[PDB]
Amino acid sequence: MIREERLLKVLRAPHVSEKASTAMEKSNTIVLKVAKDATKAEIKAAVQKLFEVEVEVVNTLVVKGKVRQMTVRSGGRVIRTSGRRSDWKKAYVTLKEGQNL
Amino acid sequence: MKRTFQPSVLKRNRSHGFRARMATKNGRQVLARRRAKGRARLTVSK
Amino acid sequence: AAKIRRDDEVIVLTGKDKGKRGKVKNVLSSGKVIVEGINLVKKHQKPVPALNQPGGIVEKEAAIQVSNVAIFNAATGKADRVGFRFEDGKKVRFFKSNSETI
Amino acid sequence: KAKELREKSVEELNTELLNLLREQFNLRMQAASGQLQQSHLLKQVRRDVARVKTLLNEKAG
Amino acid sequence: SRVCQVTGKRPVTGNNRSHALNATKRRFLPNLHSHRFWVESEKRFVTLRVSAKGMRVIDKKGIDTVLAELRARGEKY
Amino acid sequence: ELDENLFLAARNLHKVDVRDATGIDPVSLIAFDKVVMTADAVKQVEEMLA
RNA sequence: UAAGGUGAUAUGAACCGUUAUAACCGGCGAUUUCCGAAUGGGGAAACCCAGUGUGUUUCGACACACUAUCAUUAACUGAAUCCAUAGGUUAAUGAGGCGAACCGGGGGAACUGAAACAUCUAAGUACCCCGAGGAAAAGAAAUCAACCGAGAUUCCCCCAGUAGCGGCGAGCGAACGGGGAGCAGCCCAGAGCCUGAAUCAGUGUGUGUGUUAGUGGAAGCGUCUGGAAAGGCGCGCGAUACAGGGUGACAGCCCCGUACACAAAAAUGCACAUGCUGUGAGCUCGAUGAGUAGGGCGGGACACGUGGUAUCCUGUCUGAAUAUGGGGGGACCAUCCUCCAAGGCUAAAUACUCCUGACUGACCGAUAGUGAACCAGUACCGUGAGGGAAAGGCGAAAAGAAC
Repeated sequence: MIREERLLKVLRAPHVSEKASTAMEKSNTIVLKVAKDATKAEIKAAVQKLFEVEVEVVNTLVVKGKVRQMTVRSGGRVIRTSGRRSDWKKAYVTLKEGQNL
Repeated sequence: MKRTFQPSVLKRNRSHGFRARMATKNGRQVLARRRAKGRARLTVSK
Repeated sequence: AAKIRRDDEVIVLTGKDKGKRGKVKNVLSSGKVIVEGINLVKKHQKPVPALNQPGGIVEKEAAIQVSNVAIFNAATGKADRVGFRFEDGKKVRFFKSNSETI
Repeated sequence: KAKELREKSVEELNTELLNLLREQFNLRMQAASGQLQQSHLLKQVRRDVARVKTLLNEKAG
Repeated sequence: SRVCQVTGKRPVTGNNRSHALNATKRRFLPNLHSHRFWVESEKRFVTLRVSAKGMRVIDKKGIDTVLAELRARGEKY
Repeated sequence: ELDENLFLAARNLHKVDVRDATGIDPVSLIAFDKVVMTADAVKQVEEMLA
């Protein structure tokens, strides 16, 4: 069985978008950001425990980060820097009949 | 016309990859030289 | 081991404000201080409605070098140098010209 | 903080750790949802958790 | 490799010299042979790769002494 | 002789040099405006220079 | 150690702190994902898949530990085959990989020079490979010398571009002896008598001295020019401190320092002094390193190219004497001189600098100095090995231009 500390780790944030809002209002589906190494069983247990709702099924995907470019000044001189935003995991959690936040 | 570079990731890794460099002592010497130079990318492995 | 703290009455030694006195407001880590109403500059404040307002031209204290100010004795009425000594196992500052603790 | 934490026992330290982890999760949800004007609480709870399990690891021999 | 297990003789390098004294690198090889030696004490045959010089040494010292020497050096037979 | 009292008192004066009559060198004799020698130093310098 | 802080970007936000448990600095701990020798198996580095135990469970499952190979040792069991070996399983200990030069060893060029070129040179150099240490190697005369004597190795200066070697060409190039740095010699091949008999390594305490944070440090004002004074002028003061750096122009006395004098909970280096642990002392009798020295054949090393060729090493074939014996003294013999091979160990003087601290420079100053003063082994180029840049300066202060 999954320990409670793991469950308190795996849930990162609710994900806000019009796709997420439409999913909630159509299919009773909750979209979250989760830890990149969280399995579907872990997400199911975490939602069922920390949110006190009953979960039907979890769908997950990994989002690759984009390249972001911005400048940093280093000793009276602006230099252009480039780097990639970190990947993250998105969970589509379908609720049986409960209401969430 | 067909040009010389005809990419293929599998062939690239099997020829010049990290595990291919580590398999022989000459390839291990290639890696040591690149570490001594301070190369940001040791191999084609990505 | 600083010789200049916050509520120190200092006197400016150099730089178009000689003889003016004021309290130290901040001690910057770069060896500079903000002294109340001495090193005044006119800032052309750009408008930012998010937090500030139209801006206008404002007057602020600019930082001045710590080497450019001296602790004010207020007993001799002159600038003074400050040394360190131990009293009851506590480091204290004293005026060098007077040997009195600050 | 480490003093009265050291006064507690292993089982009390585990209860404290669990409470801190729940508090951390609640703060994370608040921060994500746009609440939590007091951003400084995140670092506070993070350092409290580190302290608690430092004490826990030093109790176990 | 081409090493005698008793004396340790191994290939050495030298020069081929012609009548005009042209020097080309060459190799001198030991006179290596594989021989089954009868060990009276152990009632068995031990096979060693030995040079003819090593075989003379075994004749002089006896097989048990040289086997003890090989064990001391850690050589496997 | 080398007097440590004299040596220490002259360190911080930059146009004064105290020497040992065996540490004299050609440049320092020309460089300074005046050269002061004690009589013992004079005899020692004679001995060195024969 | 502290009145300031939450690294740069950085403004802000939300906060922490003000004798003391904010921050910062040092010692010792804790945590330390994944890959990588990578080691449970695999693999196209940073990923895929397990087995066995222990524990937990809400029966969905979860957590933790172990499981590479080789070497050595031990236990168990165990083929042909009777005993037995080989083999197998399991334990314990060790190794493995990386790293700049210096060091020892195994292999080892060519260009070039010879005004061509093959002997010769370049050169045992470049390079490849193995192994180690803080140094390594060598080292205690089967050495020289010369009828007198020295007394182990190593390194420096001479001897000396000498004697010699040499298609006697190009070129290579010593020793003897002298001056210095440094300087201890020991053990086994063996028994008795005495017997831990100091010795040398390891460990534990004590002292001393360093290292890893720190503390105190001593003295200047007026006036002129000026945006600003540290400059000019005037009058003072410190100095075991006038090294250096900063501050609105050039400061001994404004600041940080400097001379000088102090400092350590803790961890450590080096010296000593002790406690214990193995160690062995001293004496008398002995013994004195054999497929070895030497030889024939082929090579190599010696300054020495086979030459009249001493000496050393050995791939191959042989092969002594063994202390009234043996080696060497530049073919060889005789005298007489000197030494004792075929077993080992051994500090210092010597070589180097990936790295740390301090200091110095008739060294550079942005096309220079490192390729790189700058977010450079980067951008970019190449399948890859690999190649490889250009790019510093507002101002004292952003006061960096409200309207």
